[PDB]
Amino acid sequence: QSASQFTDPTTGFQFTGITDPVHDVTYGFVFPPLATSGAQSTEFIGEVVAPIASKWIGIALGGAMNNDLLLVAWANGNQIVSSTRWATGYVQPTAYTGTATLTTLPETTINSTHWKWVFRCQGCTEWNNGGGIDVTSQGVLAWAFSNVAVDDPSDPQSTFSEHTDFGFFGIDYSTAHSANYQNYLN
Amino acid sequence: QSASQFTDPTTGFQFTGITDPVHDVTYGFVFPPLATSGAQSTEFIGEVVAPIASKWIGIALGGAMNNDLLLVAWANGNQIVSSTRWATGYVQPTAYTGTATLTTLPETTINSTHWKWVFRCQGCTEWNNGGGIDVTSQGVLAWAFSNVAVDDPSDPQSTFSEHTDFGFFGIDYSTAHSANYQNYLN
Ligand code: HEM
Ligand code: HEM
Ligand SMILES: *[C@@H]1O[C@H](CO)[C@@H](O[C@@H]2O[C@H](CO)[C@@H](O[C@@H]3O[C@H](CO)[C@@H](O)[C@H](O)[C@@H]3O)[C@H](O)[C@H]2NC(C)=O)[C@H](O)[C@H]1NC(C)=O
Ligand SMILES: *[C@@H]1O[C@H](CO)[C@@H](O[C@@H]2O[C@H](CO)[C@@H](O[C@@H]3O[C@H](CO)[C@@H](O)[C@H](O)[C@@H]3O)[C@H](O)[C@H]2NC(C)=O)[C@H](O)[C@H]1NC(C)=O
Repeated sequence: QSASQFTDPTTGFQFTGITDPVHDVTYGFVFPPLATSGAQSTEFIGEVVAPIASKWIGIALGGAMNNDLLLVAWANGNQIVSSTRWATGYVQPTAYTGTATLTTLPETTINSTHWKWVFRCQGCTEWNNGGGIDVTSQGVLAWAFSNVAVDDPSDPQSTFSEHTDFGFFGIDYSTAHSANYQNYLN
Repeated sequence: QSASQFTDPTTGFQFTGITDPVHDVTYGFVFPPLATSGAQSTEFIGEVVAPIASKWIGIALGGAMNNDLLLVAWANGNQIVSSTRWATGYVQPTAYTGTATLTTLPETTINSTHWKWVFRCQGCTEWNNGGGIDVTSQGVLAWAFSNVAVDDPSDPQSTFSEHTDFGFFGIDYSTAHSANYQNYLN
């Protein structure tokens, strides 16, 4: 599948991403302005907009399950629980051992039909194995879905069962940068 | 997703299609030679190679659930049960009333781990609603998956529940024809 640009109707944030029509989960990404005289930033802002039957969602930032930074999140009541994780094989991803900061932004909403996680991901484009994403080029992102609750929803490091679906989408990161990035943070 | 050309390693048939990595079902299509002179053929050969946990599979020949010819099939023991269907709104597709003949070809194989349905679809590029597929152009195909058994597996017109997954792929019909099509038939 292929990402495209879209606007959050509540916030007006402008993202690049997709809506999976099966689970009707929206995934959106936006990056700071491209630098020419300095190295690129290592942070980005993203969103997951998920129907409440979505019990956990994961994002694979390198487009595959293994050896890339993963983001995992779920609703637990009126709060999002989230974590940065990693998998070396096809088994339970565990806490990421590098430096990465996931911040839930206040635009994050939970209501009766959907949870909407809006986050800041710092240190998420370069990983502690030397891998990462190139925000000036084209890449692939992937997502994981489950409709089964995590084993212990109040724990960010909870274990859980294999996703019931997963998918991919191509993204041209060179088009996903925004001059309004700073304002989104504010 | 995008289709590519591949060869069936047992039969040697050359198909254009994809493998869905979630349910590990392969969808392949091959068309008779394009005509330079006159109307195109209205038939094609296809295959579904599915793990036996796949309880029913559907193919949407127009790339959508509604207003296009649908093919539905499942394993019932050591036989494939299949039918042509049509959907009026997002409800249980019913028997197609147009001109289309679905034939199970002798290459069809069912074993302990997979069912491989190889079929001939005559009259399937033009539908009795006046719609159809343009075999000289680029189009979209879709598939539907369930891991739950149909309500009556011995009935080709069995009712069944909503698919648990569905997906799409782009296909360049202009490169999906084969000079060996007639040999596939004999
Ligand atoms: C206990 C939890 C997990 C288990 C046991 C697991 C298991 C697996 C297995 C067996 C596959 C191969 C499926 C196929 O190709 O047929 C797979 C693929 C995949 N998994 Fe997971 N997974 C889990 C958690 C996660 C999480 C949390 C994410 C994302 C944050 C994820 C993302 C992926 C992706 C995107 C793929 C497809 C691409 C690939 O083959 O690398 N998985 N997983
Ligand atoms: C009793 C059986 C069925 C029911 C109740 C049903 C229901 C639905 C529903 C509600 C959707 C919309 C999903 C969404 O976008 O979230 C849909 C989508 C779709 N269905 Fe079905 N379906 C059934 C059988 C089939 C069959 C047999 C096929 C193919 C042979 C099929 C192909 C598709 C496809 C391709 C889509 C996505 C594209 C589009 O929205 O038309 N469905 N179905
Ligand atoms: C619970 O959260 C969800 C997700 O944010 C809310 O649904 C979203 O609500 C917005 C605002 O109405 C929808 O945007 C609107 O879209 C329509 C259709 O094009 C357009 O006519 C409006 O002008 C506006 O742009 C958005 O589509 C919708 N998203 C989803 C996934 O449902 C929902 O409203 C929240 N529930 C409550 C009770 O507040
Ligand atoms: C039941 O039928 C399925 C589908 O035909 C069998 O799986 C298929 O087995 C063939 C081998 O005859 C595989 O082709 C081989 O692939 C390997 C690796 O790519 C290659 O080295 C060989 O030269 C040959 O091309 C094919 O990949 C495989 N397809 C799938 C979807 O698994 C299955 O083995 C049969 N089961 C039993 C118990 O007979």
